[PDB]
Amino acid sequence: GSSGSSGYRATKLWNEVTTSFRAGMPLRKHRQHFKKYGNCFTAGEAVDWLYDLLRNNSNFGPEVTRQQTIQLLRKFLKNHVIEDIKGRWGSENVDDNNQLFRFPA
Repeated sequence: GSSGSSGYRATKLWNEVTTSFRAGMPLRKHRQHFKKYGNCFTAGEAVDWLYDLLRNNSNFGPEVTRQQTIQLLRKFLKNHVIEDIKGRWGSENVDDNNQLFRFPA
């Protein structure tokens, strides 16, 4: 065997969070008039689910503010953690106002 991990500390955190987020909740009931979508969720809602999850930890602590959440989220989409409803992945631009997202495959 051979041991040679890089930034294990940082890597661990990311994995931990991503692991909790990915699973988090199965589905959420959001306002929707049309049927086109339903199993998706607006970015906003996520901001909280993730934000709270971040502060809960010690690394981020309660010092982390909503703003930080949106900034970090940008990385998630870039890392292919969350794909848009249509199927657009690979960007660092994510709003917390109104945007339908979905899990990739």
